[PDB]
Amino acid sequence: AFSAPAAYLTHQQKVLRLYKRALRHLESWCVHRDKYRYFACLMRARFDEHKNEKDMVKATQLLRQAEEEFWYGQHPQPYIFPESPGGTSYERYECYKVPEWCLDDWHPSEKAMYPDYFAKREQWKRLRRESWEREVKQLQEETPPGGPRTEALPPARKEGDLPPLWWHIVTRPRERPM
Amino acid sequence: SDAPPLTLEAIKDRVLYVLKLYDKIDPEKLSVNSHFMKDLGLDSLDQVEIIMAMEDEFGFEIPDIDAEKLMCPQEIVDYIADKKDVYE
Amino acid sequence: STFVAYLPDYRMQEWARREAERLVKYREANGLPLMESNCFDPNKIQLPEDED
Amino acid sequence: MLKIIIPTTMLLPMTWMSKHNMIWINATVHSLLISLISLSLLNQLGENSLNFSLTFFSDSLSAPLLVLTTWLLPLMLMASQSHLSKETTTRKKLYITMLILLQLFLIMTFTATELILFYILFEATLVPTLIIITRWGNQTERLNAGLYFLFYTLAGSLPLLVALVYIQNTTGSLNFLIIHYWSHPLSNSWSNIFMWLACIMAFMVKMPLYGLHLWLPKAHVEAPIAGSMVLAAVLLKLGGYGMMRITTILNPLTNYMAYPFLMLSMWGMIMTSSICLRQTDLKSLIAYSSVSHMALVIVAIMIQTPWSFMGATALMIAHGLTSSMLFCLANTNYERVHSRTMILARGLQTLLPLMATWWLVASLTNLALPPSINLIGELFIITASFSWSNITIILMGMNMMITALYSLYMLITTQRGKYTHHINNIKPSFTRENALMALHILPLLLLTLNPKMILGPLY
Amino acid sequence: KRLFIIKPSGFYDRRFLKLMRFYILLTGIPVAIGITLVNVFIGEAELADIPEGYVPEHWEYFKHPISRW
Amino acid sequence: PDSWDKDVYPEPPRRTPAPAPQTSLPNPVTYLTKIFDLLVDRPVTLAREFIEQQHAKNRYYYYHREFRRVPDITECEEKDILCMFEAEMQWRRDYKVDQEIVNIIQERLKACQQREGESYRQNCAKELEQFTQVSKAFQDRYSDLGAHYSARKCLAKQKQRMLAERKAAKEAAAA
Amino acid sequence: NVLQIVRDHWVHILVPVGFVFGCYLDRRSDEKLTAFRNKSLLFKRELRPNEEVTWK
Ligand SMILES: CCCCCCCCCCCCCCCCCC(=O)OC[C@H](COP(=O)([O-])OCC(O)COP(=O)([O-])OC[C@@H](COC(=O)CCCCCCCCCCCCCCCCC)OC(=O)CCCCCCCCCCCCCCCCC)OC(=O)CCCCCCCCCCCCCCCCC
Ligand SMILES: CCCCCCCCCCCCCCCCC[C@@H](O)O[C@H](CO[C@H](O)CCCCCCCCCCCCCCC)COP(=O)(O)OCC[N+](C)(C)C
Ligand SMILES: CCCCCCCCCCCCCCCCC[C@@H](O)O[C@H](CO[C@H](O)CCCCCCCCCCCCCCC)COP(=O)(O)OCC[N+](C)(C)C
Ligand SMILES: CCCCCCCC/C=C\CCCCCCCC(=O)O[C@H](COC(=O)CCCCCCC/C=C/CCCCCCCC)COP(=O)(O)OCCN
Ligand SMILES: CCCCCCCCCCCC(=O)SCCNC(=O)CCNC(=O)[C@H](O)C(C)(C)COP(=O)(O)O
Repeated sequence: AFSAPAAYLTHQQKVLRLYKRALRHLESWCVHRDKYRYFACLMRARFDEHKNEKDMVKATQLLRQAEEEFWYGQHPQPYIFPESPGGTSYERYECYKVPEWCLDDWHPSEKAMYPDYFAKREQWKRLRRESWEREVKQLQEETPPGGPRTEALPPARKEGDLPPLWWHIVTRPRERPM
Repeated sequence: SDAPPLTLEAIKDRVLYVLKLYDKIDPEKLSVNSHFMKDLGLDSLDQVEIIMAMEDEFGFEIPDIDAEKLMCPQEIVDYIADKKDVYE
Repeated sequence: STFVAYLPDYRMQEWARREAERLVKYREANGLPLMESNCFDPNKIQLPEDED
Repeated sequence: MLKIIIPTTMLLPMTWMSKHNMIWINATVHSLLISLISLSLLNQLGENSLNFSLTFFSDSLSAPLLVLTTWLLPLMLMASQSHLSKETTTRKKLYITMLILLQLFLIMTFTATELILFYILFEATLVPTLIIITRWGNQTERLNAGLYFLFYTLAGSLPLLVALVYIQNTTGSLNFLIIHYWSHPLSNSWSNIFMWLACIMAFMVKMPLYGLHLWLPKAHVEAPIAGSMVLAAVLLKLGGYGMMRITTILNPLTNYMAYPFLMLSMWGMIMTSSICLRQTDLKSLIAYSSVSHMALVIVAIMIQTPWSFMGATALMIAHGLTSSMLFCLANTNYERVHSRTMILARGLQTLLPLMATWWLVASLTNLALPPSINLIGELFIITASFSWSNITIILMGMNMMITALYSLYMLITTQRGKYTHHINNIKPSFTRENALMALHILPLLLLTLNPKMILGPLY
Repeated sequence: KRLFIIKPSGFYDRRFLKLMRFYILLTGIPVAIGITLVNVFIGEAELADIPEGYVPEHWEYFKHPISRW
Repeated sequence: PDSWDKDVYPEPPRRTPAPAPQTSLPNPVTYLTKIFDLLVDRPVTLAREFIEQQHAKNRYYYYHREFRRVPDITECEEKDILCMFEAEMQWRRDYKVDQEIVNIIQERLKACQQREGESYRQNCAKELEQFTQVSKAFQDRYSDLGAHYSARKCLAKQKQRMLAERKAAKEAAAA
Repeated sequence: NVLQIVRDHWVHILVPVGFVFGCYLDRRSDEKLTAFRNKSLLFKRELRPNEEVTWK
């Protein structure tokens, strides 16, 4: 979720994703670790059997038949990590994530507590203000006239420069905000 | 209370522990900055299993687009620290 | 809200309960029916001549 | 009854002789005091009405309507003084004058003894409303909305006038007491059928009845906040009050002339309630819930039973309060993000915790959670409808299920989930908005302890 | 270590709630005290028969002192 | 209590069995009842008696209102609005009183059902019978008037019922 | 100093006196509908030896 996507996935990416998905579902079917190790080694052997096939039509046909095999043989209730998109704790803490701009609306009595925190916040705000034009300039110069082909962003190439469009990535609330 | 405040050194220790428990990679040769392909001569299929082992170790799922890039233990440690908001 | 809560019983609900108690007591002792099927007395009603 | 009318009339010179920065304070204080004086009309009799004079009388049906009308003016003034800040002094005073004239017309409308005077005031309420909508509405559609508001109503009420002066030419009077005592049955003839239609369609358009309800989603949506508050809370109830008043002359003709309207109401309840499920505009969703709620009042008045009349009175009052609160709640978000799209601003419970509580309570009263008077009126109407025909329980039951669905949906879309990232101008709630919500919700809950005060003359 | 918790400004909700509580109590507490004092020291009337040749006033048909007033 | 008339709200003589313990174990209910009396009931009675001494120092009365009997709708002429008004007001008062009579009978029925326990189907026959008659009379008198009821519509309903009864009685006499 | 208050706060008595006046206009109205005062068949009553009207 941090890397920019590409226009497509190559054959190698597709077969690797199939390998990982099939291994995860196999682990869902084989609850115990020794049985999982056995059948996962068998799965790896089955994948290695055609590791160096050079006929792209044949490789594509084999990958397609593998997909058809997986869809029929998938676990209807696969194991999901608790914070993964299908898990039981996927977006549980989103109600606690509060954007930092809300701090600007605190009453001065609220800001009277935490003086050091708000002095540091003022320094951060000044830093964000002072480097915006350089970041915009960098983006315009680097990008092609038609527009940007991909969502990849450039790093800071000078010394006193920050990477363009950094504020919202850096000031993410937290993963356990409260 | 809940889980302790996991630190950077702990992440590195666990990553290297899991790697040293892999039969394909010998313990003495392995280094934090070692590339999984140039340094260890490991195939793409082999790399996927390391990523899954890291998921099982730390109990969270790394997306496939993010996962393929990780070629060094330091890269894995940095990714995990970025996800868990670990600053020391 | 206080003013509305203590409004006097101009709807005559307690009055109606008292009157109903009085008539129930009177009728039961008498042995008369508790309630009457016809509200208006038959003697004061002049029905049309004949049923056909 | 002049002890309420004359103080209301004095709000005009008081507003026009006030300082540039004191109009809101004076108007709010004195309209609240007028509400306090209006509370004395709730002392009603069990047998006949409070006949003040030859011109004005008060009944157990019009007294709660009067109290709600007087109570709504301070809330409208509180809700209006935020978006009229940059306005000039004279135009602020003109807006307040429009509101005061509207209140005066409504107060006289609810207490007129004679049906022609009632008609004249009930039609006079159009001018201030149209001026408010078409002068202080925000978008270009407000003009069209005004036309829809003007001509739907008049096309209904112009026959009514022709009927009324016809009736006085044959019975001799239009006084409501005389009309009720000297009542006679309506024969089964084409002339009587069209007289029945002329006496009913004017009120049906005001409710409005499903089929002639198009003007409402335009007028309520395009109006300013006080315009929509008064349109939903009081102006819709004019049709219910007039139908309840005029039904006496209609019998026994109503038994068969009510079928098309009962079918339209019992099906349009489902239609508008389901329309609320797919509505991208929040204010439009709130507007459609009103049509769905007033279909039930139409059914209750058409079936003509004491339980149905009690239920219709209770539901009219409860809907007035709840719909006004919902319109205000939507306006709070509109004055932040300047868009009425429901999915534009999400996750607001995180950023505005107490306004979320207000939203929850308003949604709970909208879906008629017991023991709220919304539920009392709804359940009384449902019981009377079941007596009228058991199969009605299917339609009535279905409506209840749908009403809860679009209410909580409205709650889940705007309050739960995650807040949109780009918006960053969501300021904390003002005391004015919080008090405006509280003054809507507290009387609603307090009316649960004394429901006989809102159950009408059939209690 | 203790961390900062990013929250929306809770000052204004709390201020509104304490203002509403104060302005309700300012009249409610005196009303409650007055009602209980009236109840304790001036109880309800007692139902009696109308003495012969006496016409009661209209307020003499209710039993609660506040309602009579 | 002397608050209400016992003839209009009757109840059986309240037969209560004497306690006849068989075991030697202490009764926890008796200990709890003594505790409740000593800690709860006594302060309540003290406060109540203080309130009653304060009440007895001020004594005033309120009177039940008596209404004269006026001519009914049957004696009113067709367009005599004042007699129609008085007859209609008296009719409305009588309707309210009849509603409260039915309410009293229903309260008797409910109290009987609760009191009799598992033998209510047999021991509440009198209350069910009284309610059936009162309900039949009330239904004959006011059923189907609808919204906008009046004494005139009630009179028309009664006249229609008497015409039906007269025709039914004439039919039987011909057999 | 009285003018500094009165001249900008007199609009605060328009609605109060407008209320008072309203009550007055009600009472006069009640004086035009006395044709049946102490004449109804339900409330007709012998006057007390001092009272003049049963109601105002
Ligand atoms: C916080 C901000 C948020 C706001 C929230 C939203 C609200 C918005 C604003 C709305 C404004 C409110 C407007 C409403 C006004 C209505 C007032 C009214 O009509 O009063 C009626 C009513 C009084 O009736 P009444 O007709 O005037 O009196 C008739 C009798 O003649 C009189 O009887 P009596 O003469 O025999 O004696 C009675 C007398 C005398 O009482 C006694 O002294 C007897 C006590 C006996 C104690 C026994 C032991 C104590 C002493 C023993 C030891 C001493 C001696 C030994 C010493 C040695 C020590 C061992 O006591 C009283 O008179 C009661 C005082 C009335 C207080 C009313 C409270 C409302 C005031 C309105 C403003 C409220 C604004 C809020 C401020 C509130 C400030 C508090 O007031 C009540 O509260 C009655 C309630 C009693 C029920 C008990 C509980 C029953 C439980 C059943 C339910 C269970 C289900 C579960 C649900 C539980 C939920 C609680
Ligand atoms: C923030 C924290 C929240 C929780 C903490 C709060 C603490 C608890 C406070 C809440 C109290 C709970 C209520 C419990 C019920 C007791 C109150 C009850 O006794 O009063 C009722 C009385 O309530 C009133 O009747 C209802 C008030 C009427 C409401 C009118 C609103 C004011 C006008 C505003 C305009 C709005 C327009 C309305 C259009 C119609 C009983 O009625 P009634 O059986 O008789 O009384 C018998 C004795 N009498 C007759 C001698 C008086
Ligand atoms: C979308 C929202 C619009 C508002 C909805 C308003 C609904 C108005 C409908 C009016 C209800 C009934 C009207 C008249 C009653 C019966 C009408 C007719 O269909 O029934 C027969 C009427 O007989 C014939 O059918 C004559 C009517 C046929 C000509 C009229 C055309 C109706 C077609 C529908 C037009 C759409 C209406 C809305 C216009 C915009 C009854 O048989 P009959 O025993 O003989 O007549 C008895 C009536 N008497 C006593 C007066 C003599
Ligand atoms: C927002 C849209 C609302 C539409 C409302 C319009 C419908 C109103 C109902 C009809 C209005 C005209 C009725 C006239 C007033 C009745 C008074 C009356 O009783 O007069 C009748 C006469 O009734 C009529 O003449 C009416 C006939 C129709 C004339 C105008 C036609 C209007 C269109 C008719 C159908 C539309 C009505 C329903 C449409 C609903 C809305 C879509 C009998 O009097 P006499 O002549 O003295 O008879 C006894 C002695 N001979
Ligand atoms: C419960 C589970 C359900 C069962 C699932 C069924 C799945 C089918 C089982 C057998 C799998 C196949 O057919 S295998 C797919 C058929 N075709 C090929 O394999 C083409 C040759 N592949 C390459 O050349 C790549 O290099 C690559 C091999 C990806 C390595 O790449 P690296 O080394 O550079 O990472």
